[PDB]
Order: sequence, then structure tokens, then C-alpha cells
Amino acid sequence: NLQSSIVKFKKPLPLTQPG
Amino acid sequence: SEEEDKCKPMSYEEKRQLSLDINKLPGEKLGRVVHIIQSREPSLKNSNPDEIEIDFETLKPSTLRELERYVTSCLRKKRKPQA
Repeated sequence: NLQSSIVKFKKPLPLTQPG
Repeated sequence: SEEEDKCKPMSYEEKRQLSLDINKLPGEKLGRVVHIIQSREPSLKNSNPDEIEIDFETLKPSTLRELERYVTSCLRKKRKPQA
């Protein structure tokens, strides 16, 4: 409801890559 | 009963601040940030490094506090960790 500061960022080096 | 009693919830202004400090943080430290978020929020395990979303509304005060604790320890000390 309340427009909150939803953040989106790109992180170098995909350490958390699911298999 | 102990956690929230010690760590009070972040207000909107705080959450905006944390959104701003995280944004000032470089890739290196973002690894720790996403680590704190992901490890506190196992539901957010699918945070693809190409598209990591931060939804503070699901983030427990625990995460919000540890995040803030970390971002401040980085930016307050080094406002520019990169040159």
C-alpha cells in the first residue's frame, strides 16, 4: 500500500548462483 | 522477546537512510549486505546477483539493525571505499 523505498541493485561476482 | 526489545524497528526515514547507505556501498561490501539480507531472510535465497531487490518491509528489525550496523561501519569510516 505505502510506496516504500524498494531497492534494486546489481552485485558484481555472482557468488550466490543456485544450481 | 529479546531481539525486538533491544533492537527497535526502523522508521520510514531510517529505511530510506538505509536504502541510501546501501546505495553508497560498493560491490565488495554489497556482498556482505546481501549476505546479511539473504542469511536473515532464507525466503530471499533467490536473490539473483543481476537483480537483487531489497524489500525492507519483510526484513526483520534484526536484519535492518545488522545491515545499518554494517553500512555505517563502512561509510561513516570510509565514505569512499573506492577511488
